[PDB]
Amino acid sequence: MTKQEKTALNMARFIRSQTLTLLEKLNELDADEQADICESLHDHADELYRSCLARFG
Amino acid sequence: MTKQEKTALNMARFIRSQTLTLLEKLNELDADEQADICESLHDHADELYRSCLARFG
Repeated sequence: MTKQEKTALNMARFIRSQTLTLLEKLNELDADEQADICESLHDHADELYRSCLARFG
Repeated sequence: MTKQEKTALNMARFIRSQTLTLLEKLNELDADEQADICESLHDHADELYRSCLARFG
């Protein structure tokens, strides 16, 4: 229903944000293997936010 | 250890936590197509944390 569907969409949104913010942090630290994995993680996080926005938006 | 390295690790752990909570909540909402992407996302969140734990913790 609306409140738990909305909060599922809001969790997918802040996870997409957090993968950008952690990629920036990994990049300042010079941690290049981890920064690649986090860039890719941000690709998956995007696809899930789009999927959740399509269903619950 | 740098403080910043620990900020990176805690956030990689958070994303690990939340893609999993969101995965279970998407299964509770019977949202199959979204639960499929979130399981793959959580897997990579888990992978990023293992990598960052080895390097920063």
